[PDB]
Amino acid sequence: NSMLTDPGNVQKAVCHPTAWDLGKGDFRILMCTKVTMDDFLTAHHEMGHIQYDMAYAAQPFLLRNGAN
Amino acid sequence: YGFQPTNGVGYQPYRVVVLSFELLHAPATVCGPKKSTNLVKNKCVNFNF
Repeated sequence: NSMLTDPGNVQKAVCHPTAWDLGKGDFRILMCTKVTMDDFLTAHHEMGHIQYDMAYAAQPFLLRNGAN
Repeated sequence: YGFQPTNGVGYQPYRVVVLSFELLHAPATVCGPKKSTNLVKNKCVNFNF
């Protein structure tokens, strides 16, 4: 479901690293990654938002944020 | 349930069948399947038909 690069189409799609938590246990990462140590590092950064999101997914709906 | 195809596992539909065997009393019924072979001829043999 994720879109790890800008597509093979010349496709108009906001290219900005981010981590999505749509709900129902569906986690997607949207970024346009190039082969660089810069995007090797922000891949580790954006996966960290996902592993934080996968952990508190057993709480009720209104408590699924960070603690502050 | 609003089921969607892009739903993480644990949110996708599972079909369930619960078999419940309940005994009671009778003279006989279903049971295991017996095995067999290929009977011969013209040879003292030990047979079960």
